[PDB]
Amino acid sequence: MFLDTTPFRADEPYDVFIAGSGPIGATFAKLCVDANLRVCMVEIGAADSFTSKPMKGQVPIPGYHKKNEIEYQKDIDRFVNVIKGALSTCSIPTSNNHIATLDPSVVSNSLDKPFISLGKNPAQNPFVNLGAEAVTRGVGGMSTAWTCATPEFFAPADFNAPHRERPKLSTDAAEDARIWKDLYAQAKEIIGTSTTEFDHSIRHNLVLRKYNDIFQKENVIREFSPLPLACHRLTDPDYVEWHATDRILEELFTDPVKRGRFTLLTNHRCTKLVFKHYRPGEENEVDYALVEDLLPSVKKIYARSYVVACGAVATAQVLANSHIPPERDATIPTPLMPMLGKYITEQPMTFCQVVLDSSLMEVVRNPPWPGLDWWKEKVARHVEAFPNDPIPIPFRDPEPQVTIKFTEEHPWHVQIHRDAFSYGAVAENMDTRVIVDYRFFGYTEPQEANELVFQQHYRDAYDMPQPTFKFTMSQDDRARARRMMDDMCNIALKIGGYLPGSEPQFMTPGLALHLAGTTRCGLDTQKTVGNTHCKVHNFNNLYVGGNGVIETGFAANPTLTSICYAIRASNDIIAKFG
Amino acid sequence: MFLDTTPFRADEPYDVFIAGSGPIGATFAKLCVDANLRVCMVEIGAADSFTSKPMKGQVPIPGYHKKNEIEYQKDIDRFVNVIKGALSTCSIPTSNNHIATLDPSVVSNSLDKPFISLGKNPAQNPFVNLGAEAVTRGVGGMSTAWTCATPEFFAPADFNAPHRERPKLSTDAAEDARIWKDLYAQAKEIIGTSTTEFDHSIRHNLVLRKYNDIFQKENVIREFSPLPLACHRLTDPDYVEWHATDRILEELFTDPVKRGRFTLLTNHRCTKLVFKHYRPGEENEVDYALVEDLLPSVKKIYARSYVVACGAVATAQVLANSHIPPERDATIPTPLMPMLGKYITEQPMTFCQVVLDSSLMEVVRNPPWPGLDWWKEKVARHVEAFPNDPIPIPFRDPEPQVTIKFTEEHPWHVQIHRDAFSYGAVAENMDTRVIVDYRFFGYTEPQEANELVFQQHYRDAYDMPQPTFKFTMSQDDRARARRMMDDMCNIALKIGGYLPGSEPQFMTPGLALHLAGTTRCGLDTQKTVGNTHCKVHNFNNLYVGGNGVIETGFAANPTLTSICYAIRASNDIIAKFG
Amino acid sequence: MFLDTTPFRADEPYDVFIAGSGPIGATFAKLCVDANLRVCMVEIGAADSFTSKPMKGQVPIPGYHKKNEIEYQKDIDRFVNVIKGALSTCSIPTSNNHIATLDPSVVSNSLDKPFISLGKNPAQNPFVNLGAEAVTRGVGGMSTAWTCATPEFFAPADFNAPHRERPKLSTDAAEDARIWKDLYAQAKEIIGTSTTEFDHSIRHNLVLRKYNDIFQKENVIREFSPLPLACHRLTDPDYVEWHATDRILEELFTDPVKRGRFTLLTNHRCTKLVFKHYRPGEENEVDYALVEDLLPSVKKIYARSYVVACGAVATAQVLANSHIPPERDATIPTPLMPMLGKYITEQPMTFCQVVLDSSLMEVVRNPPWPGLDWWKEKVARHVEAFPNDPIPIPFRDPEPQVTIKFTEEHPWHVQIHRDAFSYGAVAENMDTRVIVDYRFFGYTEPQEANELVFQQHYRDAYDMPQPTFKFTMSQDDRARARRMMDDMCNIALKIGGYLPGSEPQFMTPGLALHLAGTTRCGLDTQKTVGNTHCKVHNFNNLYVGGNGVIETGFAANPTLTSICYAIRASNDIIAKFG
Ligand SMILES: Cc1cc2nc3c(=O)[nH]c(=O)nc-3n(C[C@H](O)[C@H](O)[C@H](O)COP(=O)(O)OP(=O)(O)OC[C@H]3O[C@@H](n4cnc5c(N)ncnc54)[C@H](O)[C@@H]3O)c2cc1C
Ligand SMILES: Cc1cc2nc3c(=O)[nH]c(=O)nc-3n(C[C@H](O)[C@H](O)[C@H](O)COP(=O)(O)OP(=O)(O)OC[C@H]3O[C@@H](n4cnc5c(N)ncnc54)[C@H](O)[C@@H]3O)c2cc1C
Ligand SMILES: Cc1cc2nc3c(=O)[nH]c(=O)nc-3n(C[C@H](O)[C@H](O)[C@H](O)COP(=O)(O)OP(=O)(O)OC[C@H]3O[C@@H](n4cnc5c(N)ncnc54)[C@H](O)[C@@H]3O)c2cc1C
Ligand SMILES: OC[C@H]1O[C@@H](O)[C@H](O)[C@@H](F)[C@@H]1O
Ligand SMILES: OC[C@H]1O[C@@H](O)[C@H](O)[C@@H](F)[C@@H]1O
Ligand SMILES: OC[C@H]1O[C@@H](O)[C@H](O)[C@@H](F)[C@@H]1O
Repeated sequence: MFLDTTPFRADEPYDVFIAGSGPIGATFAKLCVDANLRVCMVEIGAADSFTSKPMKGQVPIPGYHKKNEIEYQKDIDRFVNVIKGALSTCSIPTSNNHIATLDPSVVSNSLDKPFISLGKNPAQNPFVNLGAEAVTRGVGGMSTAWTCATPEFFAPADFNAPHRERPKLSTDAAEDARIWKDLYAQAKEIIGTSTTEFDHSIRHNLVLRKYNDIFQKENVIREFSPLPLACHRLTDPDYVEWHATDRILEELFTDPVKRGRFTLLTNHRCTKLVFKHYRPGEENEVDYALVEDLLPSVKKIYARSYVVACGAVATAQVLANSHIPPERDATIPTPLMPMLGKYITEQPMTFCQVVLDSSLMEVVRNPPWPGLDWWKEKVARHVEAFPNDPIPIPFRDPEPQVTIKFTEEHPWHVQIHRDAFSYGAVAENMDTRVIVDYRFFGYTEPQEANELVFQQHYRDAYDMPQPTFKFTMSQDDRARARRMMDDMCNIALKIGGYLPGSEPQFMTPGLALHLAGTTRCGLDTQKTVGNTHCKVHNFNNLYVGGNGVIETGFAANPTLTSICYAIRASNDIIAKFG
Repeated sequence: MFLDTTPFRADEPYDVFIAGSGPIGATFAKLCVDANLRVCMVEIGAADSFTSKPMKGQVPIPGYHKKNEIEYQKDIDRFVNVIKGALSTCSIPTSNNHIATLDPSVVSNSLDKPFISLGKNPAQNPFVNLGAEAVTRGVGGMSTAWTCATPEFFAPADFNAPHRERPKLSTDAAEDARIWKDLYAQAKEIIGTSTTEFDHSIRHNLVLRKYNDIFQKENVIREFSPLPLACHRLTDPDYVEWHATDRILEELFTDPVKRGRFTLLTNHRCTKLVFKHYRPGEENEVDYALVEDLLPSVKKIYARSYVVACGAVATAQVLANSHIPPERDATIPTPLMPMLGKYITEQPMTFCQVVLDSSLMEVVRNPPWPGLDWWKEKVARHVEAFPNDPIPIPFRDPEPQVTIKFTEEHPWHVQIHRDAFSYGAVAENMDTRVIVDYRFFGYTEPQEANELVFQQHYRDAYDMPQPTFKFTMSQDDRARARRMMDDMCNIALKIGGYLPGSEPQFMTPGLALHLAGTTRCGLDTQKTVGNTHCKVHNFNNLYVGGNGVIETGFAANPTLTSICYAIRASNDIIAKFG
Repeated sequence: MFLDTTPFRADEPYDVFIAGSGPIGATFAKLCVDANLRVCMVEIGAADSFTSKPMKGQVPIPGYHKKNEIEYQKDIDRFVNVIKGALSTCSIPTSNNHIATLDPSVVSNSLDKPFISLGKNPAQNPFVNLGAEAVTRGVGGMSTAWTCATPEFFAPADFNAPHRERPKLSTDAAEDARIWKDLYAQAKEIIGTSTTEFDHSIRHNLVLRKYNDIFQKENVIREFSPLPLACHRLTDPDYVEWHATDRILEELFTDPVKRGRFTLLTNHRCTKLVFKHYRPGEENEVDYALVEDLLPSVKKIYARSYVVACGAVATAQVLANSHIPPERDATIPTPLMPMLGKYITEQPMTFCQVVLDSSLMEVVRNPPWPGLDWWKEKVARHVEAFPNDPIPIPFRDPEPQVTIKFTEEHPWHVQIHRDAFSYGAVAENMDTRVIVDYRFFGYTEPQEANELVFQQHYRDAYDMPQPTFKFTMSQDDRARARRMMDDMCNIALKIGGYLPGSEPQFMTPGLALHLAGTTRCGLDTQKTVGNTHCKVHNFNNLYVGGNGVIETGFAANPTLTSICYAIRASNDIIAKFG
């Protein structure tokens, strides 16, 4: 499927070239096209997911949320399959395990002759990996499948605190605050953030109000709030529209004026960028982008500015690949961008599910909180239709969406909800109405030694250099992780008992996919890849984008914040190339 | 194995008949033959476990602990098989499940013609079952494989606090107190309790010392103590001799005079007790013991007194079956014993394994507690010998054997140890030195409705009336169990992190095998089956023994306390028929 | 467990010393004590199971088959727990697998600092292993759990046909047959082979006759027979008594003349045989035998003749360990016995279980063969007692015990039975009355390269050199294995459909425990260790016992044949040491 956007023309240079049709990549697209810039966007995957909008006879819009389709609203459990089908794992270490019970006549690996597994990475030490780190390919990137939770990152009162989630945009605290407030407001409106979309679910209120009551009668008080979600409940309240790249790009299809300033080539790989020259430590510039059409031909695409917004892993993979101008575990040296792939950070996650205390069904039948006439009605109604239901919760009552915002007191991010990305077999003997998920995300200190590198002699499925992780938690990273488990166990048991198979546990490293710091951006030029406008040092026309630009160790979901950097970088591009 | 001993003569009535050769029944055999009484005992199982002592020229002694064979002293992880191989589940409920992948030509169950499978129990409602409750059949009862923990029960300083572990034997606090002091001291000499057999284990001291340090300095203090065990470390400290029936029955085999007053019938089913009459409300006598030889032939056995020490399940069985002189799901009425099998109790259990924090390995290499030369010495030798090993604990170092004494403020029993009865897959990759178990056993309130009954028309593999359980906890039982769960999680996470697979979980009801109150003995005549000497109401020559005489809701392990009731009962016997 | 038998003299030269109290070891002790020789037996394990046989007043006999207890007869399923608890794996290879969901704070293996685990053998190539090869320690050895099948090994009509199961004991055709004939008859009596103990099973007759019927109609005909079992049905037909060491040793406990020439040292390790000298290829002799009492210490033990009957592993172990008189993957060289642990052979095994055809319950309700009125009556009584039962077969009916004897045109051993040793989760949804096990066993050719060797630097749990396997079957063994699997599928599907979970598969190499050839004996002196009398080359008081003696590639269960060898051997100790 091939979008009939503006057709590529050669040697009439674009204003902005953009790699990646993720929500971040889309943000550059919307804002630059808003500024009457002419934009060419490439995307390695396909246009896989559509919605329609009237022109200003209807216009397909790609990058829609696959969870939006009605079969996934009627049957949420089925959706984990789309996710598993979307995700491609970055680094799978090789192995040579012996199958003892093979028919002795069949082909078999030996000690000195293991199989040669295509795609698996011979350089990956399995002990320093992010084994569950993975990527999605397609218009909209990971946004056609995401959870849609968009908190702000935490800013401590002391601007010089030992730790912060929200990175510094300036050395002036009054000014730092100022920009972030503006960036945050805008990103929220871009992506469709709301905290009221579940204010009429019985489960959501049950879990939220009770936790608040419980934790005011405590030594340490904890504050429970609605997880900020990028979504809006639809006029039929059985349904929700989850937001994705579609609402960002919307007007680039829907507005004939803007539609002419925007090109999107799907199934196109940005292989690398070619520079004016290849000398470290002195001013430089992107000459063109090596784009390859993957449909079963090679293009040099010119533009006045360039954005790599291919997700945290791939963005670095392009800039790494670009170091090759046109023993066996050797990596590609990136001296043109020394800080590339250093200080990488990824969140430990703990997980469990509980079954609500039967005590709380009483609550459901007779809630002590006021202005709950809707709840009492839905309940009273349900028990009409189903006199013999153990659970008085209405059949299609939405899941809880509760969070606890980070504090330096409890330096981790908590989600109390139901996620579409189940981690095991659906518990078939327990009703879904009484299951609650807990996911606690920790943060990790940025250190130089923690690296994402790229192999010279190893290529992934798309002919790009193989990513290799070298990640080891720090000692205070581990103390915090432990405190986080404890916190989860305590908190969850306040309202339920662990649902068997979903007991307290750490998930495989990288599972959260909040990998950050791969092309990191901030005020310290020496240790970053880019400045606070996400411009790459020594390159006038080259910008990065995505979670890889985040220079801090943070616990919350990164997208909203990466959109802030997209706004900021887009404005620098606009102010330089208008 | 027909034990070479004083062969059965049916022309000299015995002083004592005992059914059951457990540790509780053998407590009778030992005390009674000590007092020149002449004793006949039948065991329905076989004599399979032996050690050999010199006569007071080597006499084989039965009821020796299976864990004492060197094979198991050197490979403890193998002993779980012995345990599983000796456990015989009591009530397996019927099922008729569709197997959709049968070759369609093979014998199959259908909806209306379900399989009839020998042994399972059509009366059991699975939701009130004690699914894991089971029995061992053989000389020693369960003692040939038990884990050997022998704590005392808790008595609140208030002799009238609303709940107590230790049952009352008098209404005077001081007399009651004094009786128990005496009973416990003998029992521990009979069973060979000792809290010092692990005092030179690194793993044991690490857990104990660090746990106490942590909680000496915490908001709510908790004291950790050596778990009292019925065993002793031999003089090659790698070996422990676990104690069982053999140490109790010992004299009766080795003293040529005690030889002659003791008859032991193995593979003999005490089918029932015949009375002189079967009217309820008035006095009565055990006429004789109806007893069968099960290997290739029925034997009335007359004696002056009769003791049923047949475990908590089989003891109620024999009595129930004795209500028969010599709607499909109707039970056997017990009018001669009005409260039999009523008021039963079992303990809720939670469980998890952790791996020790790696910072504690630093502690092992360099312990913060003064004057622990022997610890530094063992550690030094190992690091000398296995310089490479990431664990500084020596190879054959003993497990931890730590407890927390029940308190009314924390109404459950903990064990922080390593148990031979492992609960699932034996961890392939994790080193066993750094693994620690947690078991928390709660208590349940004795309630009338909580029953144990027997079927008229359903017979187990030994032709005895089929047990059926009708057990439901109470709301307060439940509330405590949640707190017990919360508490196991908080405690374990202080020194280690959950081993995947052994995360916080409740076990199947009855796995403790601490079933109790099937033949309850106490002061209130109208609610008990026996008195404080464990003579059945209205039968002057009939005594009960084992965990089922215990009338309280308790959380600690029961064997030691039951031995206390055995002694008290053996005195009441002797001071009658002596 | 020290036995009552004849004292230990450190002055007297015993006539014969024996290592190992398995069936082979017990056979030497019988035939030799019979011929008036004083014999010392040392066993490394304890005395686990006993029975009582009156003296020529009950005497305990060690070596009782553990399945004879009424427990494992009223519930055969439970017995695999005993088998698993008994087996100790010979060679377990090391590994360093990454646990990816460990709490990050806990102790962990790493890439270059893995766990050091007691009992893993670092020299083992997992690809050339017999990973299921295991030993059993105790009096009776493996005979206290064995399946008791005792077929004869195949002798082909030609005497120089390329392959035979049965080893050559002469170059004279007529004489070979004669010796084996009387050896077999003698052996059959010692252990007690009977092909008639299942002649009144409904299940056994159904399978036997139907298969024979069906296969009389087929293109290549195959003959089915009762599997020859070392057992006898007890006078009660529900119970069966499996034979074991106890019936080889009975005389030596039940005759004072006998008992007075038999010393039994359980828990005693025969560490090595010390020799006169150590010159390779020159007549030698044992001097003494080194023995360790493993109880809470060395012991020199003196006799004229010495028998090693420790298994096929532990036997060849013992001899190699003797090569040490009184890089680090290096192994103990055996220059005195060049062929020790070479030409080793083990049997591939295929397995499956079927559920019987529903069409066969009609054959059961109405069987078409002459003289089956006993069958009809049982079916009538069952159907009368159990109306609603789809299974006309009665509740206690013995399992099948059917074989097809090895032939040259189908060169594998086949068993169509029910084995106590289950291979995975017992299915709880299918009735065991219609389940049938299939175990085919192939044979591997002896090649010199196929080795069992012993580590100079790694010990097992009993301080003996770690055993190490170097085994790879040849292009012929593989091809035969293929036809064997095919033959099994074809044959099994004639009467039922594969039970789910128990579909056709190969089992882990070694699982059959018919390892042989470690100490091979024959008429080529160079390619053997001992001769046809089991007398080790160049040693005049040195004999070997067990499956290790068998020099050929065989597919049948080997104990009977080895028992033959233990007779031919036991005679040659008597005609030399008369
Ligand atoms: C199941 C799931 C749930 C999630 N839930 C949340 C959440 O609740 N909150 C949150 O903040 N985040 C969440 N995330 C993560 C979130 O989606 C990412 O932070 C976000 O998608 C990043 O946007 P991006 O455009 O920078 O990168 P991406 O979304 O990865 O998009 C990059 C695009 O570039 C394309 N590309 C890659 N390489 C090339 C190349 N060489 N040439 C051309 N194109 C290329 C890829 O195909 C992809 O389409 C979730 C992710 C997943 C998978
Ligand atoms: C693995 C395991 C670990 C344990 N660990 C502990 C622990 O650490 N601490 C603790 O306090 N408890 C523990 N227990 C429980 C403990 O073993 C029992 O409480 C104890 O053995 C009770 O002894 P008893 O004589 O009352 O009953 P039993 O030991 O069960 O003895 C009953 C005997 O009676 C025989 N019998 C039954 N019916 C008949 C019949 N009608 N005719 C003839 N004979 C009959 C049976 O064969 C059996 O031999 C453990 C149990 C197990 C299984
Ligand atoms: C579950 C099972 C089922 C089987 N079924 C069959 C079957 O149906 N048919 C068949 O033919 N075979 C069967 N076998 C194999 C059969 O058990 C053996 O072939 C048989 O026991 C051979 O006995 P052995 O005495 O030669 O060796 P073992 O029985 O292994 O006995 C050797 C003894 O030597 C002792 N020993 C070893 N080292 C030392 C040491 N140095 N010091 C002192 N003592 C030592 C060991 O403790 C052992 O007890 C089965 C085996 C198993 C495990
Ligand atoms: O794996 C699920 C988790 O993945 C993360 O990427 C999301 O940000 C969370 F919201 C989500 O719960
Ligand atoms: O399941 C094991 C448990 O069994 C129980 O019977 C014992 O009392 C516990 F101590 C033991 O840990
Ligand atoms: O594994 C079970 C098998 O063990 C083998 O050692 C026996 O010889 C077979 F008969 C038996 O079926």
